Amino acid sequence: EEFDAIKIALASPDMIRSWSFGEVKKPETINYRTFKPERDGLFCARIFGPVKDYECLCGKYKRLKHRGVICEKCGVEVTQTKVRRERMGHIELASPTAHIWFLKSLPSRIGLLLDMPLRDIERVLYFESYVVIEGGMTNLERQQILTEEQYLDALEEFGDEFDAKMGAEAIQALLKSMDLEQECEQLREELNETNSETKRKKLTKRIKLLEAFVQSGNKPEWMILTVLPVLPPDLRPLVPLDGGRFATSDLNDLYRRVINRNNRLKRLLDLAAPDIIVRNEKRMLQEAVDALLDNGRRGRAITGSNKRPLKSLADMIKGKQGRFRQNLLGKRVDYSGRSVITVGPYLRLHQCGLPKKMALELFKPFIYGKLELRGLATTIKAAKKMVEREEAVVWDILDEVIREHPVLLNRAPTLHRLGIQAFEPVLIEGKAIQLHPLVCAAYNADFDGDQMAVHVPLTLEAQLEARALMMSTNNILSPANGEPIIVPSQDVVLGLYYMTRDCVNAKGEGMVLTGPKEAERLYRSGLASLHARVKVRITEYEKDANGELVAKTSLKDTTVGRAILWMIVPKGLPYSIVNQALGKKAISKMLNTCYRILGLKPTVIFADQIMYTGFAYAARSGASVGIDDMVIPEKKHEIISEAEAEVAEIQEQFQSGLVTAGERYNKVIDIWAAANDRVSKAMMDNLQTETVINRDGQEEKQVSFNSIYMMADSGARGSAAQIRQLAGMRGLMAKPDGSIIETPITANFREGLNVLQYFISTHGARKGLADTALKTANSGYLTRRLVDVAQDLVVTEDDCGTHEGIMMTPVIEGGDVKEPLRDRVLGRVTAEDVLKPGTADILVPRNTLLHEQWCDLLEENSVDAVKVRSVVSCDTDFGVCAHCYGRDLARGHIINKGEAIGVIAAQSIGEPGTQLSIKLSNVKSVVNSSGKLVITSRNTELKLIDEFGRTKESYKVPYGAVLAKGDGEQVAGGETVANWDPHTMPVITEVSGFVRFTDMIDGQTITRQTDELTGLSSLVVLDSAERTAGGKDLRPALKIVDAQGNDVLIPGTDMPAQYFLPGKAIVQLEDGVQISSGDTLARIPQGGLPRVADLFEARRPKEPAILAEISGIVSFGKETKGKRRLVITPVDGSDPYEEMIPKWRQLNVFEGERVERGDVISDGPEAPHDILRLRGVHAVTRYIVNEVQDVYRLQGVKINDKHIEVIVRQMLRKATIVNAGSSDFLEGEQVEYSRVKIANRELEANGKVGATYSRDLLGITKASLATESFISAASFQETTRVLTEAAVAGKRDELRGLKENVIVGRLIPAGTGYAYHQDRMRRRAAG
Amino acid sequence: EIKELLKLGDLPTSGQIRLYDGRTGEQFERPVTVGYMYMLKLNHLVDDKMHARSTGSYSLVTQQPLGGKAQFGGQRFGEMEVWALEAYGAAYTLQEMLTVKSDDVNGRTKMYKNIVDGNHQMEPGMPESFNVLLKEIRSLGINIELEDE
Amino acid sequence: GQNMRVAFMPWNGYNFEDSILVSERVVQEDRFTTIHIQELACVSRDTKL
Amino acid sequence: DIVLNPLGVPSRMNIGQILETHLGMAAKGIGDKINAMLKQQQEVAKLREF
Amino acid sequence: ARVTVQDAVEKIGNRFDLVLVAARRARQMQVGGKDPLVPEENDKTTVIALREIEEGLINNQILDVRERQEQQEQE
RNA sequence: GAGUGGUGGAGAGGUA
DNA sequence: TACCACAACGAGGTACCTCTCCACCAC
DNA sequence: GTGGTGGATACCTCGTTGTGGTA
Ligand SMILES: [Mg+2]
Ligand SMILES: [Zn+2]
Ligand SMILES: [Zn+2]
Repeated sequence: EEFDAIKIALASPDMIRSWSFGEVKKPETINYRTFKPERDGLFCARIFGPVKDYECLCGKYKRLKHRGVICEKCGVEVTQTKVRRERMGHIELASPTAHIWFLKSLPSRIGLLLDMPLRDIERVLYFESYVVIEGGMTNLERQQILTEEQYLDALEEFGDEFDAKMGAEAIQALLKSMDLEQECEQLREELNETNSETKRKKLTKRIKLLEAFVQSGNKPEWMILTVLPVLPPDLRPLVPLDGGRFATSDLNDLYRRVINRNNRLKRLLDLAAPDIIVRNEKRMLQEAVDALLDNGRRGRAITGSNKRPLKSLADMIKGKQGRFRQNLLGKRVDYSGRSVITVGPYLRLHQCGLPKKMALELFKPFIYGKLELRGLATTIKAAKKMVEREEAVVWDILDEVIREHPVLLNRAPTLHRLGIQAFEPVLIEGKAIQLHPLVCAAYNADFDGDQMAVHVPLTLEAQLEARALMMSTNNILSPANGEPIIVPSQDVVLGLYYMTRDCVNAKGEGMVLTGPKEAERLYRSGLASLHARVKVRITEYEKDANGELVAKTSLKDTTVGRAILWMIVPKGLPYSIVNQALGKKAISKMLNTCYRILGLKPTVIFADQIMYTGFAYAARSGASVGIDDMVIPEKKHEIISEAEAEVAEIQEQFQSGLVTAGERYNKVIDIWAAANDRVSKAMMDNLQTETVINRDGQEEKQVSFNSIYMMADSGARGSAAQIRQLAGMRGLMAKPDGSIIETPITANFREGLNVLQYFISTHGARKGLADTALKTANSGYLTRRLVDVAQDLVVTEDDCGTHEGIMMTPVIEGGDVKEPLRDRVLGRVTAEDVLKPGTADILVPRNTLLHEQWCDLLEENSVDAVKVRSVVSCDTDFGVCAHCYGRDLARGHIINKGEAIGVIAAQSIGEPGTQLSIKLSNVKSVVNSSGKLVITSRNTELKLIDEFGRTKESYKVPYGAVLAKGDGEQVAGGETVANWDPHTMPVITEVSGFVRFTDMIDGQTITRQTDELTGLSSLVVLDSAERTAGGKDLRPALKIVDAQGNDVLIPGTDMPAQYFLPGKAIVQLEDGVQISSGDTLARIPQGGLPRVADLFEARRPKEPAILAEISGIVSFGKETKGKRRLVITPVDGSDPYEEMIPKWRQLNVFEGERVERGDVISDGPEAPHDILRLRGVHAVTRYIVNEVQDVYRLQGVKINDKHIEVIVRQMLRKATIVNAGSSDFLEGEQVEYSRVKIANRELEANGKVGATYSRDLLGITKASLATESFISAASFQETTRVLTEAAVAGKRDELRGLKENVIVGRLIPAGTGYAYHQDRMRRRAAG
Repeated sequence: EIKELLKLGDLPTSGQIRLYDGRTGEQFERPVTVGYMYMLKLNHLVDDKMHARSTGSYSLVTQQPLGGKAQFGGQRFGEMEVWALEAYGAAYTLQEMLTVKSDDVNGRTKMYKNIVDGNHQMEPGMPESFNVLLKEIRSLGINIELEDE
Repeated sequence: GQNMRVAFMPWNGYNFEDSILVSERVVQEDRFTTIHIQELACVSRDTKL
Repeated sequence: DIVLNPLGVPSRMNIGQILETHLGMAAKGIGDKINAMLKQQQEVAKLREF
Repeated sequence: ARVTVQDAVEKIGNRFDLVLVAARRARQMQVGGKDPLVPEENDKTTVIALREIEEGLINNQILDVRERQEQQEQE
């Protein structure tokens, strides 16, 4: 009963018979009057066991005492009724038949096994054509398909020597006659002669098929079914309807069809029918059994009796409602309630209000146990009726049972990890689950009718797991970012803002108070309001370097409300925390500061107290909204009038015919957006600074106590866009086609729109509410795909001991610092030391966890970039170590070994899918005659260093773009030195002298023309596509020489001073001119969520940026074709590389410069396949992490980067082979990188040559299907494909992933169960 | 026009009046908006919504509990919640939620009897839906079995 | 529905995230007690006994 | 009778409930003046005038 | 540990070992009927075992040598 | 040896 | 023989609630 | 009642993956 591997293979007919318990021989299911099953029918109890518990059919034996006997009048075996759903039947098929999975699961494995096309095999099994099996004559070669006319022609020609058959018996005899080892030896000798790509691919596919067959020991004859098995009868059950009519499953109908046609084929075979009739019935039997194996697969799916397609066995296994993803991964469960949620503000952080009725139902056997333990209940029936009478002793027993026994308040859609939290319930009357107001941010709950489930834990292990792991007071910080998730939200925030804000001269300002106790006595007495600026004596507590608490005391000039909140704030925090007005961000920073200063206990009790006082003082304010509270700026209609007047003037100038339609429309756009900005600015000023009626200093201007502005300014609800839409101008709404409407909505939601503006607004409304449907569907599919990629990853080792890692810089791209070094590097474990002076020559040790103190010291020393241990760099097979992962965010300290990293990262990535001086580098240049610095290289980027030595900004400069500055100078802000030609690309030189116009003759490579403006002759070069016969074999070169004609030598190299220019170059310089060094020579002119899905699925984009593959000098290799081949010949070795470029696709590099290993050749987006293939793993991880965090940074979503590193580490599991060494790997086999690693480990252990390889980057779908855990791939997708291939190869599953251990039903190898799993695996290895 | 109507009614023209507090007697600091909004009551009643289940009916094919308030069934602890328990690490909670609280007849009978006797202990077993999957692949014609050790 | 007196202010958290706090007199006047008429059926089927 | 949530208004942008709340209070002010005139039983001419 | 078990986390070192050793102790109290050495104040066995580990009368190797000691004096 | 049927499946509508 | 349109299969969100409707034939 | 059983709709959108065609 203890298995440790699920072994799968094909089924021999002897194995199918040895499963079986008797042949079914009749299509009659049961009788219609006396509802017992028949003899040898589809439910026949002589085959599939008894019907009642310990009985026979005739009722002779009725007792356990006849444990197993055979009733002589019925033939049945008396057992328990469990064997009714565990016995199998077999069908003796008359003719052999084809398993449709091995015919239509592409590629069919028969079309690759017999090397015959699927159309020919389909025409054989459609009974339309014959194939000879063997022939002694020379006319008929082996496996030659013949039509019926050719068949009868062969009969009248020879008729005796050959044998041509038609149907599944023909391919069965062919599968018998095919010799596996002989044909694979023939393949191995026939492969090595020529190596063409497509035929070599088909040949190695066939060699892998044959080698898998001879490894597994299956027979190729076994693909043809001769004995079809029958499912147990209690899994295709028969319960009737309420009115006696019997409604079956689909499988009884399918089996009835195949059994009836098998009986008719039996009658026609022993009748010896004509061959046309018997082959027609064989056709119909074949079609019926192909329907049974997969209805909607071969042809017309046979529909049921109710005008719907029938469900086959494959349709009962695979699907969104198949067995796997419907009843194995997610099960309906006992001990579970559901109710409408409501708000309990009077709770604490760990409590929920369970109703009396649901709790009395859920804890019913616990109540039975306590009732029997207290001597009141003696039997189960008395306990049942005592609960169903609902006595006061039952209410007391329930009140004792509930006490500190948690319940899991799940909410679905449980998107991220914190959607299940366990609370200690308190009893309430009523009918609605009460939540804390802090956890309804984690749940994304709104109390407008959201329903939540209550799951109970039963065992002691589960109560301790729900107390110590899933409590609400343990998941304070989300695992997406170390910033707490119990933030006050909108009402506590309005209350704390109204507490800690201050007026000017409200009531009793300028008093001096002993402290918070006297201040709160004053406020509750009413002699001083909450906004009087006073002096208080605050005895704040500075916590020192160790855990000691000194007490300092001085006088602070604060508000009465801040002095009252300081009474709540515990001992250990400074006062500048509370000393300003507290918005939502300041309150969350209060909680985070309190966390990393004190711990987990005072932060919890401080969060509860801060919610209590926030609610109470929000109630004592009375922050109400009116129609006067949305003040409209009184200079709105004037600037609106001026804007419409000037846009009428521009429209009149267009209708006169001066300007054009596109420029007029863009003018309307910029006018109305500028007026919108003016109205919004005047609105926010006329809302922000309005409480000016003051006294006792003067008529002073301060920030306003307006209610709309207060609720938008504290961070409570809505922002400046929504306030602008209320009060100011609604703006330019958009048509659905991506356009902008000409006339904006000049009204707002206080004056009220007219008809036309509201009809305009409905465009954006319906576009948003269809956007949410498509957004949520695609985000859910991305989340499930990421989860089923990232199953196989857990913390396994304590340390992998490597020193590799990612050089981590603060990302600085664009125009602004995107992420600081703090939010980039905090949490990691340092790969090496910090070998730079900075300010103090700090050398932090390697393998060091980055605390906040260490982040502060490296920020003070201003280290430019740090190398850290990354998850993709780890050297542990089957999971990554702890030090390469770093800090677990939800606990603050390092990752405890066992915690399933991959599902954490999958939820935290796929969850916001519903939200969606100067420095020169790589420079070869020359100062020209004008001093304006040009650049002669392609990969030059301009850097902006700081006066500390770090970086301010970075920009990429194109080749030949001009630069006004030299190196090292400190240019001030406002100077844009970025100077570029927007349309053309320069082809500048670097030497000086005179030009000899060689290798260009007018007529076949250059066109004689003159510019129509200046009259100067220009010898422009024509492209090689329109040249004559004399221009198809030579490249024009501007032979730049000295004053006499000598081709000068460039110092450093030995190549001559020639410039192979391409076509479309506007050569304007003439002969006899002086050329400077660097002067111009000629001119040549030119979403979010699908972006994340396209980066993770690893697709090749629509315009692949072509890149270089090797170092060396580049030249052209093949001419006389529009596909220009490029010989990139190395400076030391030969070139085996060429390339095919499309005609319209241009080229950016020239054939005179030398590139490095993996240079950028063509521009645009580039595919992660080639990014990996030329650069390497650390570069492709940097690319994927930056490109995904661009999307999550634009929408404003905080995600720690090690999640995306985990997903890329799961994308990079495979590795294909460029050369074998001595291990058992042939060539190019997509095998797991861990097996290659341990194979090279043992080969270097015993001193061998080792096997080389090449990492390859698969997408999410191909990665999770290429996972060798076939249970994991079959639970994910393409179930017929993966079951067919695993059955062919004879695979076994090692049962090491969480998905297969959840299907099978043990503890998962993570979390708690990881200790048990390593104990069980060392016990199984130890004997 | 609304402020003209309010001036006819002898009311504060802005609509905001100065409410008191019935709890502690004293005054709210700022004027509160008060009027008469027309509240409905929708067809989502909490008596129809609330439902709980301890141990009840069971399906025929998969031997896991039913679904729906009419059949007194339990909440589906779906795939997303299985990932939530996985990424917590509550392996014992996930195992007891997929075997003894669900489709495993011997384990759930030992569980019910043990909870009534007071000792919360768990004897697991292979789930009935996994046995259904084994019978369905074996009837499809692919030999799948449980290899020991 | 019925029209009833409404104040727009936070009240000790009990109207937090789209929640409503209702006076006693709304219940005492029975302004919102609907009637639900439910049909239960009984059929005398016919077994063969 | 109902203490609603003021933060439901400014972000969700349904100002119709705010204007309807004011207009409802105006309607009940007029109805209350008519109820006062009837419970004091002033004059059918004063009722007609108001 | 009745509100936050972080003191027991600092005593053990790891949440999973905390759950395992507290489950061992709670099973010993519910099956074997051994006396909880902290005063119980009308609590359940799981929170009693967490409070035991939180105080410091029981760790993993402490419970292991205790069960081995009662084993050898039983045999 | 001591009561009892929807899940099954379709269609339509609704909630978060 | 290496690109290439073209065709075929295989995905497409979780949880919940209410109601009705269910093969023809036939000596 | 108890075995028998074959025909007159179209209205997704990618996105891989395999296949005959042709310069
Ligand atoms: Mg809601
Ligand atoms: Zn019998
Ligand atoms: Zn590592």
